[PDB]
Amino acid sequence: VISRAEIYWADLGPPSGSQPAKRRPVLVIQSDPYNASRLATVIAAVITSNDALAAMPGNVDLPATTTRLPRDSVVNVTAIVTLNKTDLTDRVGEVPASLMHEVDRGLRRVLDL
Amino acid sequence: VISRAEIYWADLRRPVLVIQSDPYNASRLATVIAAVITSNDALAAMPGNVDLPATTTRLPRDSVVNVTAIVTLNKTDLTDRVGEVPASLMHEVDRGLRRVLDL
DNA sequence: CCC
Repeated sequence: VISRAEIYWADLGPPSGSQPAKRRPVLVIQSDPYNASRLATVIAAVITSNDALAAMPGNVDLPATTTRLPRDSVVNVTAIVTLNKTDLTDRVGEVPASLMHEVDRGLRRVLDL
Repeated sequence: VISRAEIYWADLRRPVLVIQSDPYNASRLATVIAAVITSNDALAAMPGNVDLPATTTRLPRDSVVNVTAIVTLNKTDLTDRVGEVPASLMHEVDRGLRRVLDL
C-alpha cells in the first residue's frame, strides 16, 4: 500500500547527465486514487541531502525530525520520476500535511498548474 | 529554447510533451519535466490521459498523453521538435496532471 | 521514430 506524501528509498536507474539516478529517497506525489488502482507505477519527487548547485524556487526543506530520514533533506520539485510500485519496498517515513502543502505549491509553480 | 506544450522526440525513442513551466525552461536549470506520449489506443481509456488525434498534432499516429508517465530529461537531449499541443488540449493535460498529482 |  503506497500513499501520497510517503518517503521511500528507490533505484532511479543509471546516470545520464542531470537526470535523476542512483539510489535515493523519493517523496510520493501521485494521488491516492491512482496509488490504489491497477496502475503499475507511482510518480515521486527526488529528495537529496541539500540542493547545493541545484537550488530551485519551490524546493522544500525537510527536517529529519519531521520525516524520520537520517538527515535534514530537500525535496527537489523539478526532479520528478515515475517508478514501479513493486519497487517501492523500502519505506522511510512521511511528510506532514503542513509541509506537503509547501511541496504542492512548489509543484504547481514548476508545472504551471 | 524549450517551451511548455512542445512535443519532442526523446531517448527514454518516444515523443514527450514538455509540461515544465517557461520560467524554469528559460533558466539555467539543466532539466525539463515531460509527459510521455504513446500511440497505444487502449491508454485513452485511463482517467486523466488525453487523446491526441493525429490531425491535431504533427505526430504520424493518433496518440495519447499519458499523464501518469512523467519523466525528467536533460534539456540538451530535446533537439528533435515536432510541434506543439494546441491550447485546448493542453488545458485537458493540465486537468489530468492536477488529478494525478492532487494539485 | 503503439502493437
